Amino acid sequence: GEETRTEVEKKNYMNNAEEAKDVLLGVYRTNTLDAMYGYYLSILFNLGTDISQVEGSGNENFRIIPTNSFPTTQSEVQQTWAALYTGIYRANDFLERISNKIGSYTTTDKKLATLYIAEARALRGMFYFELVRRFGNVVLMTSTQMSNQNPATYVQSAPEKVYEYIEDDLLYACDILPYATDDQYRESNDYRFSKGAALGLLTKVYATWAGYPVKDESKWEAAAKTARILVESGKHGLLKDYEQLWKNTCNGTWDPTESLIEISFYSPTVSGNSDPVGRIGKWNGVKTTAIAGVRGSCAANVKVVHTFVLDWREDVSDIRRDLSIANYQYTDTKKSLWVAGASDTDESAAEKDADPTKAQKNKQNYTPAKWDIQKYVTTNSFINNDKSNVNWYFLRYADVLLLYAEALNEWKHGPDAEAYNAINAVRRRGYGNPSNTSACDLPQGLDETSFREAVRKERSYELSFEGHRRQDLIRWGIYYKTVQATAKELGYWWEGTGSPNYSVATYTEEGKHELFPIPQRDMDLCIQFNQNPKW
Ligand SMILES: [Cl-]
Ligand SMILES: [Cl-]
Ligand code: NA
Ligand code: NA
Repeated sequence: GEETRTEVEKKNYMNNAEEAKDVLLGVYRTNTLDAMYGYYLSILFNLGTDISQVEGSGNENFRIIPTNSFPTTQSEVQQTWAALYTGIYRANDFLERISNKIGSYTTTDKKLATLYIAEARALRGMFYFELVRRFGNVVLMTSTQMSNQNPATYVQSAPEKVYEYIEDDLLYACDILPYATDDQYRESNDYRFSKGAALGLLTKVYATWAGYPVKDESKWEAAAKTARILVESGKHGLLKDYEQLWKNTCNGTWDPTESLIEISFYSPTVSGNSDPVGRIGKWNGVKTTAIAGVRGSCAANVKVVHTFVLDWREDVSDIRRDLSIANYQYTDTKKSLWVAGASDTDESAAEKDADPTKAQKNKQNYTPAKWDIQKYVTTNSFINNDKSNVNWYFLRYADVLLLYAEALNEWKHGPDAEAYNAINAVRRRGYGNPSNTSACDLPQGLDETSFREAVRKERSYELSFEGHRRQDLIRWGIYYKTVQATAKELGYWWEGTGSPNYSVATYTEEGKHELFPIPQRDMDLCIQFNQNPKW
């Protein structure tokens, strides 16, 4: 990216908004990296909760991170740290440069330039948010010049100061960006920041800031006030059909209604060194065999915790359950249930699948169904066993509605009408928009504690496998408690000899695994750094 261009090359570019746009798109491109949303930040670093875990019984090979059994030297961790800082460098570079060029732009281009400034600042806020929530104690690298300083000069900032920096960035994007559907300045804003995404992300930032580890409880009110602006704008909503979200994201269909922050992956080929393709629907897909000349395989290493399945099966009419979880795989010839053994007929396999005491071993192999390529992709493209053109939802309006409900309840110490309306909008859509909502709605009469429990659960039903559960458990201060409780619950369910698979419980340590370590390579280069607790 721009980090490899010289001082002279950079001073000769960005002479108008079209040139500036090209550099801005390079900031966005950071997101498609394997170490960003192509794999690590989307899938790999979000496993090991009450809803999902990595495949297998142990911690070998790719299972080391999802089982929390990795050292400070783990390569993937260093790669994400480096990629975030690269994103930040690109954002900083763009901002520094456009500040010096905007004065020369035409009236039309100055307007676009402010939007682009807002987009870069929103991206920078997003990158710092990931850094601060995942690593805890990070460096505010505020200029490209700082990136070239001797690393003995680097110091970690208080998380409160990193949050304030993110907040300033997102507040500017909220002020400057139009809503996606109101925008008559940009020719296209597909998969780019607009006001709804800025407000939505700022809501999530404030909610997290209010939770663990910073615990600035004043931010619940800020989260709620921010979400209110977005909710009351009437500019965004929920797609009528939950399934449409998956159809859309698997087919490169941008719809700004619900999708606020979505990473687009697309290449006609995968024979280059920097093709913007990811692992979505592959590593976290439905298990699928390769068929020569027809289909690439999907490894489908993200497995669903069966106790989550059991809880969700009680709410029969919730249509999201079957749209979210695959109890099947694709063989060379058919869609087949995971529980189907060699002797099973369709009827016997169906009976085993429904009974919690049957075929328990194979039930552990269920996967998400949200990124079922065989089911959703309508077009032919490259055949590859590892990569795809499937997109990644980082932030949907439903998440923001649930955050609004959560934050209102936290701030007001109890749910109000707005909190109920926000959560019930999500429940109604999740039940297929029933004529009578008395069955799907959360009942009146809940108090602070019970509404809190309801909203925390709804997040699993609404957003399962989309990368939020672990960070939610962490900001709620219950990550270790939940891993431990999940281990017990699987043990109660399991009726066979031995134990059910839940390797993450063997290694997850309270006071350690709520953060990733500061990468050892960086510890070794920055003499003023302190490693995170218990790392
Ligand atoms: Cl543009
Ligand atoms: Cl998740
Ligand atoms: Na795509
Ligand atoms: Na048991």
